[PDB]
Amino acid sequence: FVREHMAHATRRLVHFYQARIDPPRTANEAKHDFSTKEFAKVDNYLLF
Amino acid sequence: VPRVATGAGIPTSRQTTVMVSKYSEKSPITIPFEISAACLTHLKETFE
Amino acid sequence: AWVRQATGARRTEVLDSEAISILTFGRKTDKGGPALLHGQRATCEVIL
Amino acid sequence: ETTVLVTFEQRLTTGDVGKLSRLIGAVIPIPYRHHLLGSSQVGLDAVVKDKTRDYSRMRARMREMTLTIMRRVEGNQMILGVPTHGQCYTIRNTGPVSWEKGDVLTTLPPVFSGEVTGLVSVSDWDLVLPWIVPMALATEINQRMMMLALLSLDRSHEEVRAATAQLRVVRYRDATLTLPEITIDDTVLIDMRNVCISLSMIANLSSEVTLAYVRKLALEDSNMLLMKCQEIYNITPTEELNKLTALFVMIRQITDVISEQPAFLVCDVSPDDKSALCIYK
Repeated sequence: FVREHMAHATRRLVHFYQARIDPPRTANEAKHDFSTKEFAKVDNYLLF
Repeated sequence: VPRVATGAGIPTSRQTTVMVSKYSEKSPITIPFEISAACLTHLKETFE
Repeated sequence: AWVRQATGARRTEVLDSEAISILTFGRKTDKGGPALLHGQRATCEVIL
Repeated sequence: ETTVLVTFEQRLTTGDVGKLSRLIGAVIPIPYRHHLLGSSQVGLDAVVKDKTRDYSRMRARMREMTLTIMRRVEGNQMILGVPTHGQCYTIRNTGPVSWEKGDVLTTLPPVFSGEVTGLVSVSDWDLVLPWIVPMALATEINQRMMMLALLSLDRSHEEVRAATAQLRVVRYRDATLTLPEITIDDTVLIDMRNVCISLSMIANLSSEVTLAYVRKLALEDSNMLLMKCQEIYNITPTEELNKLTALFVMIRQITDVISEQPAFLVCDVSPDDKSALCIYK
């Protein structure tokens, strides 16, 4: 969502890494770790 | 109902009486048939 | 949290006050899951 | 149903049925409460041979049993009339306590001083009966299970065993029974919490008159209860009414923790002290 009001992300970049927080990997980086057999099972909470 | 009831702690049942009341279903048949106006007037008017 | 998310989401429906009771009386925790076209199913496990 | 005809289903003896013929009026629990049951269910023994086998799980189990009274023992038929709430029934003694006429009786799982053959170990199955104790021995034997579970919280590994043996020989009326080598189990633990919570709230509600009453009484009086308990203002009475009442909510609950179900209330006791007319399931 956030546009961040882009001024210079050359310097704005590690200003995020100053805080040591990461956002949760949000439904595709959490989808790649499912494999072919793993995806079709009931374990996949991302079937929706 | 009959009840084969017995047994040391075998779960017996009581006299389960069942009634039903069956409805009729309608499906009326209708055929048309025509009689010509000429075919009536040569019955009726009866010329010379 | 991670293991039960990795498989077996269900932790408890009862208290610790009733957790001993499921050890005392074997209670039928999991229902008939609605996905039942074959019928009754079994399993067990021995590590080789 | 009330009258429960019982299948024996085992290979009994003449020496079996002679014992129950003199035991007519004993207390037998049944789980299913049919008119026709078998002796696998009839009797209490079938659950006291469990593998964990502590007082914590046997006491909480048999409060789902339904008690019956032994009648008409001839041959292979056991008439067990399920008692109704509030009629007078006589009960033959199953455990050596004289029951002391006028008091409430309860249900004690099993003697658990060893494994007593309740009738005779028939085909390696005996029919063991509950103890019916007069609710003072019931509450005390349930007290000490939590006394020595609170003890094992703050002891290392031996002052439990040096103080359980202090407290396990329960010298009651006609009986010196034994605590069953107290196993720390979670049914105690869920209720030992609420006891410790109930002790906490009484400290909150103790509004410095209920507190200082003994400590003001020792200055004036010299009583046996007052001296043994030495080692062991405001014009708001309407608020003291509500604090004492809320204190009475707790002590009617924390007693109810270690007390049992009220059961057979003695009408009369025979001079034989064996058959006891009792009301009030």
